[PDB]
This record gives sequence, structure tokens and C-alpha cells, in this order.
Amino acid sequence: LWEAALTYEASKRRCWERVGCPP
Amino acid sequence: MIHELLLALSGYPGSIFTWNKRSGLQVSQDFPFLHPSETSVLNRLCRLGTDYIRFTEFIEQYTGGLHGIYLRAFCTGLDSVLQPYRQALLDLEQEFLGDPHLSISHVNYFLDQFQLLFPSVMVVVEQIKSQKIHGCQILETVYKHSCGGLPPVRSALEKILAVCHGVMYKQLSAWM
Amino acid sequence: KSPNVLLQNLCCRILGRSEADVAQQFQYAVRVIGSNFAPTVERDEFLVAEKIKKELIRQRREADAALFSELHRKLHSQGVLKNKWSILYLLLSLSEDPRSYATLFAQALPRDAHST
Amino acid sequence: PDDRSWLEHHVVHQYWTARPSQFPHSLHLHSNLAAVWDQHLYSSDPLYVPDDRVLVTETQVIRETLWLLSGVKKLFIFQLIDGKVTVRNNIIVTHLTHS
Amino acid sequence: AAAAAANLNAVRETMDVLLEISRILNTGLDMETLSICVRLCEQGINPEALSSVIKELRKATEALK
Amino acid sequence: LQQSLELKRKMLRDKQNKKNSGQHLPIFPAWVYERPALIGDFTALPIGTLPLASQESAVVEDLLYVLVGVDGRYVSAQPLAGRQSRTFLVDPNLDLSIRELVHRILPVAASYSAVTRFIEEKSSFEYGQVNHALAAAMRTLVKEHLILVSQLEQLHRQGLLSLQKLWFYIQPAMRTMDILASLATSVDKGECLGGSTLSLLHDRSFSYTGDSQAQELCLYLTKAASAPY
Amino acid sequence: ITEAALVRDILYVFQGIDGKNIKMNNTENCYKVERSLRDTAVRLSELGWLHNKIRRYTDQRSLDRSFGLVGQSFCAALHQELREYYRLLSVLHSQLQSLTLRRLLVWTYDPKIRLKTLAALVDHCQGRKGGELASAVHAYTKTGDPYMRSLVQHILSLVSH
Amino acid sequence: IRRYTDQRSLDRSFGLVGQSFCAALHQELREYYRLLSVLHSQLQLT
Repeated sequence: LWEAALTYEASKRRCWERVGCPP
Repeated sequence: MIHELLLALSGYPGSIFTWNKRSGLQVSQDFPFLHPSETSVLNRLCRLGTDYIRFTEFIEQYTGGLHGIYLRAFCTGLDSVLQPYRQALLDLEQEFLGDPHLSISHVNYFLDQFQLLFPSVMVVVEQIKSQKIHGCQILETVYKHSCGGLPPVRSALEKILAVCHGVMYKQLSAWM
Repeated sequence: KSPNVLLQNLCCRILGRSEADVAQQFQYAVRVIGSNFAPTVERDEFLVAEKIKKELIRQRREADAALFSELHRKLHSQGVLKNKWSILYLLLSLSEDPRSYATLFAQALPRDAHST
Repeated sequence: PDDRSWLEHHVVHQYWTARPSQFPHSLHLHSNLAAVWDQHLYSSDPLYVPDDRVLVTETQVIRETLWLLSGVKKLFIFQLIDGKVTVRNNIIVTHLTHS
Repeated sequence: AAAAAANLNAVRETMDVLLEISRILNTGLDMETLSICVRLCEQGINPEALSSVIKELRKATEALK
Repeated sequence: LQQSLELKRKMLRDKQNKKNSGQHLPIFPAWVYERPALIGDFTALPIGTLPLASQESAVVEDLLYVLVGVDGRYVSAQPLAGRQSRTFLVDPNLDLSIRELVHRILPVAASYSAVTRFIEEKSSFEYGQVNHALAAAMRTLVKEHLILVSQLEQLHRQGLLSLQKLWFYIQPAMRTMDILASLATSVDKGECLGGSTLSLLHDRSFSYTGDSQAQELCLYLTKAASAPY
Repeated sequence: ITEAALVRDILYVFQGIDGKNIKMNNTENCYKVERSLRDTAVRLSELGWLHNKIRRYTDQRSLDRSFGLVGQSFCAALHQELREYYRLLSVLHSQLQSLTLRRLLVWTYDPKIRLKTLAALVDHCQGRKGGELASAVHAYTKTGDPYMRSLVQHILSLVSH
Repeated sequence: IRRYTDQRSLDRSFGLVGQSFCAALHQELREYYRLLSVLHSQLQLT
């Protein structure tokens, strides 16, 4: 289940101030 | 820091790398949040930005003395030669967007071809100032250095020289 | 998914067939894969790095052997894996060429001096 | 309460409005520069009296400049005080230290 | 959660890097098959056996041509 | 050390009268010959009154260091710096049984010193194109040895290594180093260059052909050295 | 003193940048430390001693237009080769925050002979320009070492354009 | 067995059947040392 669910298309908007994981 | 640099490398100095005309992009502030020896690295890198700040001022004033449409043709090509250095300042920020571990050495490594193009044009702009050449003989001292010995400066001065000849093709259309 | 049903997904990935259309292959791999559930040598991430670098030296592409070190870094920058060794030992075995000996090259620790 | 929170969240109302806001953005110098430099200054004995400033975030400054480019007159920052648009000096971000 | 989906975004980033490494060395694998290969190496097994079963199965799909 | 500077010039005189249409023949700078750090080879407790299995750890660490060249804190590389030889002095504050085992392990470090000197000395142009190729493939066998000792270092740092385990680990490379040291001795002794050290290697190819661990080495070195010829 | 400091300090003297508890003593000397690791350090630090010689000379001759096309091309090539050394060093820098692989002795080993070669190459070509220099590089590609014979041949191809 | 090996490997007038025979007694010294290694790990037992 898990790796099949992992193949999702996440965000493409990124911040500047947030460096560690900006979703 | 990686925004302060990317504007100190641009034309806005800030609190770290102060701008003076008797000494450009000075650092003397002790950084216990960095390593002690890193300053040495930074000193080298300062020479890349200084020229870029210097180059802008020349384009600003020249757009009798030093005047003419010749002076609006050297500065115009000097914009185009700096264009892959402006693009290369956006590229750094895009790389910094993802990685948190990027360091100064990569910036040095990436902008290596610009430590040979920039100083050999700095002598050209200082020669154009020290000699009061302002007519068609601006093209001569470009034509001596366009033969070149290093591959960046062989093509960028070529870029500028073509624009000079194209403005001459207007005078030598109206005449002939 | 259990480790046994997972192999049946592989035979339908490689082959276009279903698990019912061919099962003799799926019968062949339960015999082979099931003897172990572990690597036969103890691992180190250094050796497997220097065998992928060895491969790109043998293909005369020195820049790509160090592009990998950057791709190894971003993998480490998150660090959600500890099976980094295994999947690279897999991909190195399956390498292809887009166009000697190994008795002197350093091989991994055998576990014939380790309790097994 | 539940309306005011919806306001505070979705629209800004924190730098034209007296409320001291924070945003720990995973700190650690590369975007933490202003706080780092300030800590360094305090350790070096200024001697003290630290500056209280507004702590505005980044996108807001961009929006303000673009508004100024549109031709809007009398803004919160870049207000004219002599017939020349004079930028506000009580600004601080998590980087650049406002210089 | 939100930070849990942030972790699930980060692991998809690492998995995209694992795709990149696969294609710069020229393999016949694709991402769908790699999604199985990763779980197999998560559970722990000798990877030379897995390379051997893949190098038999690729010669059992050339009998469909 | 002193004697090589003679040899280069005398062979150059031979080549000088032989070749008069080639000018400015390659000679490396002086520092290349002076420097003592281009080769691989160049705190202390009263460990005897310590328990045995701590002495084991101290000595496994120092011996692994000596393999890549650097001296330990109880073994010293004796000043010799002439011919193909090196001796070592272990300190008597070691337990004598472990000291015997240490003595037994040290010949492959002498068979590292003789090995690394050859690559530096037979690189210069007056010893010939073929000697360059011969020294250039001996360098590969140094790289792989440096690889294997690092896995050993990582295992030792986690506290999972012992003297018996090191001994078993280093036994395969023992033969390799032995072959290289004896071959270097022979090649310097005849001062061989050109085709003479394609005769010597042709002999060695038949010489060891049973184990096929030395056979691979000599065959590879023959394939490598014959390429310029 | 701690070992972690020494690892980072020796990481700078590859660049030709002094450390903190390891420092340059004289130009005629290599970097000597301000115990066993201290002995190890000198062989690693030789690379910066070579680096200084190459970098100073090409830094001067890049600003020299009395050196001519033949040879300013050569200095361009030297700078270009030093860039590749930076490419490897930058990764090693960034992988901070396992990184000691015999304190990177095997890592530095493939650059060490490549730096030795260029330091010899500049001094064989000292005082020469044009075809006089071209012969001094063309003598260097009759060599019998495959790594070196591969190295010199592309640089000469550059110089002979 | 080790005293025999100590002399035959120092006999270089021993033919090439002596250097195939002696390699068939090197493997069995190495195997002995291997057994020692395994028991040594299990000793660090009665």
C-alpha cells in the first residue's frame, strides 16, 4: 500500500524563509 | 546570509560587506558563527563582486569629454556580457531553495569562468578612462584585446565589437 | 504486503503476463529467493561507492562518478533510509552500456569469521 | 475569537497592527541571519538598549513595493514626509538585519 | 497529519533521487518496478539473488517477442 | 637515494649521443627526488601491566596504521633508507606471545616499503617508457589494498575486531605484497629496461601459475608493460 | 586539541588555505602542526604546497598580455583543470553534518600525481613561448604512463589550436 | 605441517609440481586459521 501511495504529486510552491521542509 | 551575499554580489552592500571606493567589499568582522579560516575564502570571492559593482557605475554615467554614440555602444555590449552573470545569480538562489548543506566552495567553483573575463575588461575600461579616447579609436583597444589569450574574453569582447560596427553601419549608410 | 506475495507483483511487472497466465516463473523464484532473508556478506557503504565509481571509470566518465556523490548527498540530507547499500548493489548489478579478474579486487567481509 | 482568528490567519494584520508575531522557519543561519548578528552584537557588549522593531515578513515587502509601483499614494511604509518617499526604518526581518 | 504528509513528501523526494540514479547508469528498470525492488530491499534479502531472479525474468519476457 | 642521481645522467649521456634530433628531454624537478613524503612510509602507555584484551585493541590499531605506512606508538620504522629492505623495532613493554604474532605480521610492511619506493624511483624517463608502464600498474595494486584496509578500520571502530580476525583478513594480500616485493628486487638488480623486463616477466608468467592469485598479477603486469613496446 | 578540528583544518589546506591548529611555517616547508595523526597529516598536506605554486603563477600570467596567445591558453587550461579539483573538494566540504576514509588518504591520491605533473609542466615551459613551448609540451607526451599520457594530450591539443 | 611449508616455499629448485603441491597445502593452512577465527569469536565458553 505504502509505496504505491508514496508516488503522489506534491506541491511545487516553495518558500524562502522555510528551509527545512517547505511544503 | 545566502540572501545577503546574493545582494552583496549584486549592487547592494549591507552590514557585512561594506562598500567603499578606497576599498571595496570589506570584511573585518569576526564571525564566531562561521569557521575562522572561511574569511580567507570570502576575500577571494569579493574580487568577483567588486568588478561587477564597478562595471555598473561606468554604464550609468556614460549613457567636451567622454561622450558620443560610441560611448552608447561599448556600455550596451557590456550589458550583454554581464547577462550570463545575472542569470547565474538567480541559479544560486534556486539551488539554495532545496539544499541546506550548500557551502561557499560551490559558489566559487560555479563562477570560475568569470575570474578571467572580468579583470581583463577592467583594464580596458580603465584605459578608456585614463586616455581621453572618445571617437572611433575606442574600437582599436578592443580590437587588440579581442585577439585574446583566454577563452571567455575572446567571445565577450566579440559581442561588444559587433554592436560597435552595427552603429557604424548607420553613419555609413547615410553617407554612402 | 507480505514478502511472499510481493514477488508475485514482480513477475507481473517484468513480464506482461498475469500471475495466473504464468506461474511457473513465480514457482521458480520462491525456490530461489527463499533460502535466506539476509545478505551473505556484511556491508559497508564505502565499498559499494567505490564499485560504482570503478564502473564509471571503466566507462571513462569521471564527472558522472562525482555527480553520484552529489546524489548520494541529497539522499543523506533527508536520511530516511538505512538500506542504502542494498538497492545500489542491485542497480550496479543491472547496469548497461550505451555504446578481467576479481581475485585481487577488494570484496566484502565474508561472514566466515562471523557468527552465522 | 473564531472570527478574529480567521482574520489573523488568512489576512495578515500583524505588522500594521500591534501584535508581536513569530515564525520559526527551521532557523540556523542561512535564513536566520538577523537574529544571529543581533546575538553577536549583544555578546560583544553594544553596550545594550536593543532596538524594538516590527518584524515584518518577506512577501509583504514585495507586495508593498509593487503597490508603490502602481501609483498608490500615502502608504504604510514609504510614506512621504517631505515630498520624497521616505522608507520606514523600524523594519526587521529574519535575515539581512535591515541594512 | 500535516507534518506526516511533509515526511511523505520528503520520502518521495528521496525516491525521485533514486529514480535519477537509476537512469544515469542506464538500466532497463522503470519507476513502477523500482517501487517493488525498494520494498524487497527494505525487508532484507541477498541482492545478488534478486539480480539473478531479475536476469532470469528479463529473459523470460523475450519469449513474448 | 644518492645513487640514482648518477644513473640518470649516465643513461642520458648514452641517449645524448644516440639522439641528436630530439631536444630538451624530460627531467622532473629536484624536489621530486628530495621529498620524503611521496612514498607511503616514513600516547604510549605501559601497556604490559594492562589486561590482555586491551593490549589487543591497541596493537590492532597500530598495525593497521603500519600497513598504509604510518608508524605506531610501540613499533618504530628503523632508519635504513638504502637498499630494498626495511626493519622495524617493537617495544618490549608488549606481552611476548602477542609480540611474536606482531613480528610474524611485520614482513608485509617491509613488503610495503620496498613496494612504494619502486613507483617513485622508476617514474623518471631515463629508466624507460616500459618501466613507466610497469610502475603505473603497480600503483593499481596499491589502490585496492588501501580500499580493503578501510573496511577493516570501520569494523574496528565499532569494537568488532580482534587480532585473529585481522590475521585472517590480511592473509590474502600477504601473497600479493610478496610477489610485488620480489619482482621489484629483481627488476632493480638487473637494471632492466626495454625488452629485458619483457623477458623477466615472461619468465615470471610461467613461474607462478598454480594458485592463479599470483598468475593474475603477473599476467596483468605483462599486459600493461608491453603496451608501449 | 581534538581530531574533529584537525579533519576540518586539513580540509582547508587542500584549498591552499591555512588551518587553525595546523599552519604554514615557511614556503620551503610544508604545513607542520602547531600524535600519530600528526604524523599522518604531512603527506596529506603536500597537495596545498603544490597548489600554491600552480595558483600563484597562473594568477600572475592571467594578468600578463606579454605572454602571448600560446601559453595564455595554457594558463587557461591550468585554471580549468583546477576547477575539477574544486568540484571534488566542494562535495567533501558539503557532506559535513564516515567522512574520514583513512582521513581521505585514498581520496586525495588520484589528485596528488595530477598536481605533481602540472607543477613540473610549468617549470619545463618556463621562459618559452610559441613553438618553443609547444616542443616542451610535446616532449611530455612521449611518456609511458597512461594516466599522464592521457592528461598531457588534451592540454597540448588546446595549446596547439 | 608449518615446518614443512617453511622449507618448501624457500625451495625455489622444487619444480612446478612442487609449487602446485605446496599451494594445495597453503589452502589447508588458511582453512585451519579460518576455523581458529570462528572459534575465537565464539570464545570471547566451555
